[PDB]
Amino acid sequence: VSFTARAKSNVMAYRLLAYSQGDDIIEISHAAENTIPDYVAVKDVDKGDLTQVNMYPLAAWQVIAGSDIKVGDNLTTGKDGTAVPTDDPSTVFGYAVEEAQEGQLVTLVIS
Amino acid sequence: MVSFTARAKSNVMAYRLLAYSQGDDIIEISHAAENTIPDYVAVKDVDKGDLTQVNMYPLAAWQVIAGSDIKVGDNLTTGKDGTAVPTDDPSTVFGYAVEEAQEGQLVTLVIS
Amino acid sequence: GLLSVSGNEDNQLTVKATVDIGTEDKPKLVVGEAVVSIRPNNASGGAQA
Amino acid sequence: TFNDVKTSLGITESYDIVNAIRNSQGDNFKSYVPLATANNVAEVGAGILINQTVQNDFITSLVDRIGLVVIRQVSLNNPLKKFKKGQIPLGRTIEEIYTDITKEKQYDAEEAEQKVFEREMPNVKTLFHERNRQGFYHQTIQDDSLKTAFVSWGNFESFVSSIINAIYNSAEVDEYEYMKLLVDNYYSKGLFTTVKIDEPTSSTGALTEFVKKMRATARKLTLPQGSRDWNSMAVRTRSYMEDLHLIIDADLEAELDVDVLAKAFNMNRTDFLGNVTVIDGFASTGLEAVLVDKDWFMVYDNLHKMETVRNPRGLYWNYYYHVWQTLSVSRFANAVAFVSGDVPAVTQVIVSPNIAAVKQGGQQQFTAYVRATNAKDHKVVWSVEGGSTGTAITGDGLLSVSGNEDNQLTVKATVDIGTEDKPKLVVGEAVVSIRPNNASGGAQA
Amino acid sequence: TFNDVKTSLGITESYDIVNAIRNSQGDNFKSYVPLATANNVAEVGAGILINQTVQNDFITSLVDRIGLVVIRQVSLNNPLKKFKKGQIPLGRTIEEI
Amino acid sequence: TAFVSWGNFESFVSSIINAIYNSAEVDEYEYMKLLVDNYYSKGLFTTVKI
Amino acid sequence: TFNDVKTSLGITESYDIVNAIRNSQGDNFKSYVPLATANNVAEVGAGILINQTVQNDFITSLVDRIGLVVIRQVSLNNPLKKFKKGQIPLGRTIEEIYTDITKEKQYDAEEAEQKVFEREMPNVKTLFHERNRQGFYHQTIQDDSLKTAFVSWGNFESFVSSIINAIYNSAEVDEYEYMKLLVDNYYSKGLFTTVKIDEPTSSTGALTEFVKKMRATARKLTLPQGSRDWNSMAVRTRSYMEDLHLIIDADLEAELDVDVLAKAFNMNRTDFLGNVTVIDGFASTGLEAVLVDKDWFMVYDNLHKMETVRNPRGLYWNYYYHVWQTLSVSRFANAVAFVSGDVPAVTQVIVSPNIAAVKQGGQQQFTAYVRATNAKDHKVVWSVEGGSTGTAITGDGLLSVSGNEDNQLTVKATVDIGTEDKPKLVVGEAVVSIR
Amino acid sequence: TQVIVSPNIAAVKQGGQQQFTAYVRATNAKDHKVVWSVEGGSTGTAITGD
Repeated sequence: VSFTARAKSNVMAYRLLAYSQGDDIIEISHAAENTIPDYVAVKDVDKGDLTQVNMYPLAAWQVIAGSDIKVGDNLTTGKDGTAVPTDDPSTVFGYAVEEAQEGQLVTLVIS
Repeated sequence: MVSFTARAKSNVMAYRLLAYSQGDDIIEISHAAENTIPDYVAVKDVDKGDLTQVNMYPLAAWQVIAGSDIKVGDNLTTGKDGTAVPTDDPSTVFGYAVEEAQEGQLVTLVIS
Repeated sequence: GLLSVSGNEDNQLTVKATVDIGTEDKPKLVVGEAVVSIRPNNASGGAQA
Repeated sequence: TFNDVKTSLGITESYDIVNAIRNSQGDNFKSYVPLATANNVAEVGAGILINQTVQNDFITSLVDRIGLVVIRQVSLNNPLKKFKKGQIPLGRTIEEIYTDITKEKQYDAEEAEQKVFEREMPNVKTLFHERNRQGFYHQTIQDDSLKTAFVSWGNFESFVSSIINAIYNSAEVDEYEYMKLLVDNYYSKGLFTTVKIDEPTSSTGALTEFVKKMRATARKLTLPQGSRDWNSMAVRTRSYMEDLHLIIDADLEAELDVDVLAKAFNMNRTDFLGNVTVIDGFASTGLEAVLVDKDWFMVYDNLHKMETVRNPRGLYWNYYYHVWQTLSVSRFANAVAFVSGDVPAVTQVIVSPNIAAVKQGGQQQFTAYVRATNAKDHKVVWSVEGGSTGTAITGDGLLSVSGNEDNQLTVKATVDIGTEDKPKLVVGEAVVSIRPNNASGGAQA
Repeated sequence: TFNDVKTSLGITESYDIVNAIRNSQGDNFKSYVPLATANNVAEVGAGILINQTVQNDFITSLVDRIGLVVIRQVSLNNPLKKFKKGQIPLGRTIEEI
Repeated sequence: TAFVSWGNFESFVSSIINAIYNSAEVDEYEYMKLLVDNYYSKGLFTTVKI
Repeated sequence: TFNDVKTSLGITESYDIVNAIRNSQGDNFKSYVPLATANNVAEVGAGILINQTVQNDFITSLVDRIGLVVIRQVSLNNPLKKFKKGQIPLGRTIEEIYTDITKEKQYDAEEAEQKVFEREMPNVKTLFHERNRQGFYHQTIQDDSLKTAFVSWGNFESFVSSIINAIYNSAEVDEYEYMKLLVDNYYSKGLFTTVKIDEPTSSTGALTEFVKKMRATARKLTLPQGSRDWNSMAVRTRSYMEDLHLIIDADLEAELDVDVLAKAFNMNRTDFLGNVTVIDGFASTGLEAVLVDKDWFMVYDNLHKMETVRNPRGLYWNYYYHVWQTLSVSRFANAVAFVSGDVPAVTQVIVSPNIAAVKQGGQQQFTAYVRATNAKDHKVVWSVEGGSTGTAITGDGLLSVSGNEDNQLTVKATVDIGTEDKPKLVVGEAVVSIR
Repeated sequence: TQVIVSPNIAAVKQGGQQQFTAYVRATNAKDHKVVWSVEGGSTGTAITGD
């Protein structure tokens, strides 16, 4: 299924997103650093632009890497919605099954 | 989906949040207790001694009875009788509203 | 506005769409109604996920 | 099946009409007193939604049967089907061609000794349209399941055709809103020649000024001499009075016909403001109304097929009606917006020739056409952006190509509006393809 | 003979209509939400100013051709041509008595 | 080399010829408009002051 | 759509013909210096892959159109079609039954005393051909969207025609590819009678040495004496000069016409006597020619039907041309391979009865035929599976006692290199049943 | 002398795939491995080797 989201502030593709609420429609912005994100952008979305959130429960995501990620590394939110390695449970939202440099997309399995 | 047999043990009502327990060689189900995270959602009335089934599937969203007025984006938890109510305590949040609901109306929810 | 029907619903419903206008201590309820006939499926429901 | 449904399903009564006729003591219901079966008409005269079954009065065991079955044939035309052009079977692209006028050239029989073969190029501007809409409509008719609602093949086949008509209606609903989008498109692009007004609903008089600015504009469009002032290409063209259409909101046209007394007795005239095509409001926030030409809508049809499928397992059909259309507008063909509230001072800079093949070392006169809403003169900064080889333009728009350019350069005509703190650089733009010449030179004098 | 050219050439987009229908939640663009091919109509529905080759949507190596060429025939008139008199073949002066 | 039909190749030539005929309408408007401004300049219009 | 594409898109130039005509002192381009439009021609001379929009020269606003559209209709055939046999509408397998000759027995009226009712079965051999190829060609024609790319109904129907003819030119190509697979399959199984010859294009005398090995062997095939050699199954068959076909390639064709068939005074004294089907070439690493019988190819048709359908939601027809086909070879008919390079010393070993039926305690003799590309490679070693400790193969004779397993007779020839004799060997097998 | 890439005129949807088929025109019998590469790309876009 899917639902309407109103964005919040300059969403970039492949970045980790988080939801909020304001006037009514759920607001979407880049997820804060060191936590668990809610959604992955598939395309760029302007600040106040309405769009859809495609809830097709995925077991794995394709997310832009914020730093050097190795295979099996536990991942959390980094800066600007990027994904980074973490050694602190609770910030973990998944783990990499691929190796990635920086700014490259990395496949990760959500857990 | 993956279906399995489960027995109600306390008058299961449709669109209510459900919990389960280990019973007499069978999973027994009932309305989820207040202020927690439910496991299953009813979609049929099943009385206290009635035997039914559960259809397993990672559903994106559930449609349940609102235990109170709900605003879009509200984090929800169990309430009285297995209904869904607004909250703010993360540990009891099982999903959130994507649509408005008045008490007694269905509210679509997205699992987290 | 999306009715979702239980897997063992067996009687005649009525949806209601209520616009509350008027006084806080006199709720003037304007209610539009529709009628739903529940027809069986014989599917194995129960619980999900 | 159903039960327990009364005649009051969804009905929120303001007063019970049957007490009022009963309790009528010289009241205003007193003419409903001599009616014999008054209490029966009040019960089910509003229609019945759910069809309760009714026993017969004389013989209770018999059931009173459904007599006539009326199938409604209500059709939904496009208001703008009269602006749609022909059909295009093959191809995709449409090409417009408009050949403009030229200058006058005094007869001089001494200058004619050498200026035979003088090479004046005609002033043709072209404009391209392609297919845009490509969509289908979809009904399933279960034929065998609908044979139980219908006892005669007249009423059965009439109902089948009323599902085909709902497909045909669904086309001219969406063709409306597509053609309604093109007005919302063209004004959002800034290609309308806007006419600033005050908000007409704010006062009478402000209405009366708005009918002045429409009656004056309408005669200016249909001047036979034509003008370069009212289209977004700024060629010299006219319109006709019968082919001029005032697309206006229903609420706004209601105000003018009652308050502005001159327009009142000029309804059923096709020539006071052209043909008023009342639609509902525009999605653009300021656009009050629009005068427009018949040749404005370059709306063409490409495909009208109703291909069909039959499911044997389901015992039904699928009716798939495809509508493919070119839905674009002509940047020729005079078109005027009427915009209330805040406008920019200058809405468009139309640069003549917007397309140029200019030789290395050659020249080309460009002209800007500043479409301002106020009555003010505005300075055109001509520029050459792009290119790599030092080509420059003069302050009036004569391009001078630098002899070995070999790079495509585009020519901009900037009209800064607003203040210097927020310079609102309304820019029109031409393009130039640089042709080689193999010429010598490099310095002059 | 042109290289890279846009469809927005002399276009001063006071607002973007694509982002207006996309970000619409009942603010007057609610009539365009059930409109199917809205983005492709508003893209090139202002009459592309400089032509660019469009490849065919099914077999990509083919060129979608120019189908119809509409040569406009606006006939400008002199509104005072009803005030013209006859034609004088020979001579120069008119004597009005 | 910009047409595939003679019926459209002829119709563009006629649009170039009728563009010349359209030019003789635009100027003739202006000269007959000038005769008004000549006559008011030379003062031979019977003037009503408004 | 295709924004910034050069005209020299997929082009690796060797020299710039613009500059070489321009540098006119190079005394080979001097005849192009008179040409006043040499730069315009040598730009779009090879053609344009991308169709940039060309503006009109006189009025820049106009666009130079397409004048003429040419559909390039091609019809390509199958060279090996004359080897097909027929069609088999009903039924699946093909059984082919051969009856070999017997062994002469000495007169011996002493031992004719007790053998009057001795039963002696013929050397009847069979092999089976199931239906192999079962495939279909898929072509979607999305016809209402192809109206945009044409402005006439003549070019439009001529283009739907060529898509349908493109579906038939696949059934002529892939049918040809499987039939050269049946030669590379057969050579990969080790089932040809391999003949050693150098590459004929090596020194032009090895071409002459190659024709000597083609007109020897093509005589050796059609001797009325017959032969146990020159085929798998090792039967004594003979063949006919008319029923011989040769395959060579277009390389041996032209070299023979230039180097041999033109110098020769009598062309019939050096004509590869057989029929020659000139083909592309074989995918095996050394296999140059294949000399073969007519009835070697067992290629039979089973189904050729076109099925169409229309999707009314996507406005397209969808053409399913089915081709079902029996594609096998016949081991009874002769087959010679003409192979350069290194070959194995023994190609295969043929165990002369392929299936037997022996009682508990019966007696079958088994026989080996070594193929032997060299002058001598011998010493068949005989073994048997089936794990019962009274059974024994010995030289030729099989003991086969009251053990009741489906045993198989595994023979061996040791093509080997020194201490590489642990892997290096060539076997042949038979299957022996009980009772 | 030439490396002919077979779908020269490719129109691929976002997230889609096209197979590319390089026909190297060699003037000998030597084999030459084709190295595939994408120019004009972003993150997420490459050719997988063959």
